[PDB]
Amino acid sequence: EEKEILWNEAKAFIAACYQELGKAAEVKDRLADIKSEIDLTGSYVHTKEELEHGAKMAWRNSNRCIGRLFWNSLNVIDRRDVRTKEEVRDALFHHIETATNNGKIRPTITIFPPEEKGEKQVEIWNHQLIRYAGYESDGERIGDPASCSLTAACEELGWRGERTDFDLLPLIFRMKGDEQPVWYELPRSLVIEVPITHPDIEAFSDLELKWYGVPIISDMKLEVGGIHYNAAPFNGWYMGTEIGARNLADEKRYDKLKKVASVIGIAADYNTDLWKDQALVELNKAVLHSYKKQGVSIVDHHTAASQFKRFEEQAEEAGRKLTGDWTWLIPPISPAATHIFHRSYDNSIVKPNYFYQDKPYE
Amino acid sequence: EEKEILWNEAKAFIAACYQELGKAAEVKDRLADIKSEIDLTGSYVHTKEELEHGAKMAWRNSNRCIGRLFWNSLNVIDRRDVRTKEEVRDALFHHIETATNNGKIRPTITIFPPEEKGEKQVEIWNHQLIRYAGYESDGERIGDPASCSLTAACEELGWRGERTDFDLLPLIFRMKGDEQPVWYELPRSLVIEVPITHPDIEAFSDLELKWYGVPIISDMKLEVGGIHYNAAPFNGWYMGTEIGARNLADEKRYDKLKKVASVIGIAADYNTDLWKDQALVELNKAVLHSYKKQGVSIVDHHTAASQFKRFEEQAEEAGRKLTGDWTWLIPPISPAATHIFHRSYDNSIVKPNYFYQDKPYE
Ligand code: HEM
Ligand code: HEM
Ligand SMILES: Nc1cccc(CNCc2cccc(OCc3ccc4ccc(N)nc4c3)c2)n1
Ligand SMILES: Nc1cccc(CNCc2cccc(OCc3ccc4ccc(N)nc4c3)c2)n1
Ligand SMILES: [Cl-]
Ligand SMILES: [Cl-]
Repeated sequence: EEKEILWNEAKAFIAACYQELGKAAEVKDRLADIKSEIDLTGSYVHTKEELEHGAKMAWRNSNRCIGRLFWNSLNVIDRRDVRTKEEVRDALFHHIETATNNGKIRPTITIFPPEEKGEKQVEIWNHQLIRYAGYESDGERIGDPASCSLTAACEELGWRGERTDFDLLPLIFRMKGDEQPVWYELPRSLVIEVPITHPDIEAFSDLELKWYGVPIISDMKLEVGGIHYNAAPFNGWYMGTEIGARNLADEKRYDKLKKVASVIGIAADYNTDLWKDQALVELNKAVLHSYKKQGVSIVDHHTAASQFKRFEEQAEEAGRKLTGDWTWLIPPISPAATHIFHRSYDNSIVKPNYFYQDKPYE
Repeated sequence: EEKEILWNEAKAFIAACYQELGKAAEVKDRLADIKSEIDLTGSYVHTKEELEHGAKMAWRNSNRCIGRLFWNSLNVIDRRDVRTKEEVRDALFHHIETATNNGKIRPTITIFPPEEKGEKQVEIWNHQLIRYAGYESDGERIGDPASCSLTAACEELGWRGERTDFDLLPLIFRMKGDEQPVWYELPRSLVIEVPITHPDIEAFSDLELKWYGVPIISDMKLEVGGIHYNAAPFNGWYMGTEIGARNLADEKRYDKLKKVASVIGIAADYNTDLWKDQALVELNKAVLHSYKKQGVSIVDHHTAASQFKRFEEQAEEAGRKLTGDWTWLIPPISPAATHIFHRSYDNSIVKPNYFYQDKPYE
């Protein structure tokens, strides 16, 4: 009766999907062909139209995402035809290149073959396609601590990092039938990076900070109508606070706040001086300034929250129930200066959606 | 069987309360006297010891409170003996004076007679004993908009505000048997106020901002062992962000951020400049600096979060389950710079506790 889950989800997804596309008359013929298809083969195949709209629905349903205003303009690349490692690798390369778009990031998702009967066809190990290695031994911490386990796994497979603070991890993924993943160094010409400078404080460049242009989340499962697309990397553009308030500020990541305090010329001695708060603002100002100056898409949390308010209004005008996760939608800098903080949201889980899945490493 | 709720709550409260006080042998005799007392009279009376510890438990159980480390040092004033308006008024005056303590705020609660059989003995109308009036007519907004309905109610009763931005509301409460509340002007010698200056920026005084020293929450119901103390005003000291990030910053309160931006010499034109963020930090620095300089107790959100971490550790060392409301415990300035943001909390409701109750006005 594992088959029955799939028939139930397909009924719910096709009905809602064809309704939004003005194809409601076709739902009944398409469901019959679907019902025959699972009886015979155990699964069914989405049309390009269903797959595209389902990926957009999944984004629209992501309770934790503040950028959902633009769900309908998601650029869906259908790569369910890939069978080899070189095709996986080149499709990932292509995703980076087309999503990057010389700095004007296009929200893009590349969709690989789904799980057949729980068996993955392609298993991506990267958390993001572009992200820095992290090392910790002999008391020395180098790079991004969030990447330490993946970096250790990559170096079991013959890869070796330069041990800078910004080593690019290679693409790492495993094919069905293979016992071990393969890895491929990223072509540096494809990866845009942004040096972090400050608009007013020339000494900020002494910190030698940088970040990559495009966050491409590559380890979540896209679930559309009972079909599990475990390999479906997607990207938007950064909200500035993700870099300035978390990646570069967490003690547990790059932990730069105390160095930021020094170069902006304030003491880091007393809690009552709010030096962490002041450093966070100047760092976050630097990130936004630096991405703008290089021509790489980014959004500040105020503009992002205004956009999300329009998403809330678009939802009701459309008759669609709104779902959201208050604890993730508030930004980590001045959350009470956004409207999100002052209302409530139903955190109900609606499908299609993106979901966590177990890491193939530890 | 309304009586049965009360017997059940008394069993749970007395058992837990006598256990913590090392009086576990006495629980059984005390419960018998209690059980006789409700059968005969319909209710029971707490000892000073039970009332004191129950008020402390209620504070320890307040999921939304970050200052719970100090729950056991709460100063409990037992005023269940009051019968007249003058005694209510003088006990409220006394609370202000003793909680203020010339600026070294003592966390204090004054406990008035409880509800008898749903009938309140004293009904306090103030949200806080000390707070500013708010006016809005003919497009003009004056004072604190949060106080507009209460201020309108006070002026129906013969009170008239000066229409400054910082009119002190009078004490306003109703006695059992009376159709209308009485009101009493606060003696200004009892109310400490703090002018807001900035440690570095002399022009900040041009804003002419101030706040009162002691927040004394006066409209919550203390529930201890089935006894409902609807009139039980309490105070701690402010966390700085309550004044700097909410009272003075909300568009919906004093809405000062745009004026703060001007006097600290930054433009308020572009979201990407993070001018709201920068103004929030300087305003919050000014509040902490001003309270310190005057000698009025206050805590910054970093120190407060460190204290709450000790509360978490004290809880487990004591074998007590910890409850908390993540959405209220994170501070509204740099929440991700505190440990609270990076963990989860069980928001379960445990009694004794403090609860909302309907306003007697609208
Ligand atoms: C267009 C620009 C986008 C922006 C600015 C944006 C912004 C964000 C932010 C700030 C978060 C929270 C991260 C944090 O709190 O640290 C988030 C979460 C999320 N976003 Fe978006 N997003 C965008 C596009 C997308 C796209 C294209 C998708 C997928 C198609 C997506 C799906 C999600 C999901 C699934 C989460 C939650 C992941 C998790 O629970 O860990 N977003 N988004
Ligand atoms: C000693 C200093 C204290 C500090 C610094 C403190 C801090 C706070 C803060 C910051 C809040 C949240 C307000 C907001 O998010 O805007 C809060 C909520 C609360 N505190 Fe405390 N607190 C203190 C003492 C007390 C005392 C003495 C009591 C009662 C005996 C108490 C009971 C509560 C309750 C019941 C709430 C939640 C009220 C609601 O839901 O609206 N606190 N506290
Ligand atoms: N807020 C909050 C609130 C509470 C806790 C956290 C944890 N916080 C760090 C974190 C951990 C894991 C994932 C993550 O993010 C994922 C993600 C997915 C898609 C995105 C698309 C665009 C974009 N710009 N970012 C995205 C981030 C964050 N965070
Ligand atoms: N965080 C958060 C998170 C979400 C929403 C809010 C709403 N926010 C404003 C607000 C409204 C009502 C009450 C309130 O506070 C009550 C209170 C009670 C006791 C205190 C004791 C000491 C102290 N220093 N403050 C206290 C405040 C806030 N807030
Ligand atoms: Cl990231
Ligand atoms: Cl307040």
